[PDB]
Amino acid sequence: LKEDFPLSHVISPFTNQERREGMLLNLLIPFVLTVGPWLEQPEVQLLLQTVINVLLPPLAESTSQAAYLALKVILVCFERQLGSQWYWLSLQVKEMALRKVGGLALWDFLDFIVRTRIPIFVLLRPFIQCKLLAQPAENHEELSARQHIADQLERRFIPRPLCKSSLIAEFNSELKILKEAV
Repeated sequence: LKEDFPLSHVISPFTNQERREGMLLNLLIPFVLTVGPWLEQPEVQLLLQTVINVLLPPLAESTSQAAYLALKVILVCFERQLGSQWYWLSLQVKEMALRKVGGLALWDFLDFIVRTRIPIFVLLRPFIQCKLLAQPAENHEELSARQHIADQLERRFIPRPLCKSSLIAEFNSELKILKEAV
């Protein structure tokens, strides 16, 4: 029942900041993982909007990490149908780093993007090199892996995983790790 029971109903009552960390961790990630049922465009739109809302409110480290995981999984799974609007997302990811939402998981997300270099990378490659290296980089734990990303996209051979199936293994492993983290 797509028309009568859209996904919006089950996600609406738990948007309020009461326990949305747990909701996002163990109600949405498994949903997309196990159906990644051919979802229709509008429900995908609603889902993506809801997830990205947490990242960029119209704050805690754990909830931000779970938000990043939700965005990553949604992004990698729906690569066939979401890509109709890459530009749109590619703009809402600039403010992401502009205002520095999330302490350290931001760099993890960006390095993952570089590694897999899903189509969004074709738009972020210029913005992630000239205006992100030259910009002042304060010396602390944030820069521990910075050189790693810097070198990653320079010339390294890129052994992409054959299929999403290979990546889903690491996804599930880190999902479990985050589950015990809570």
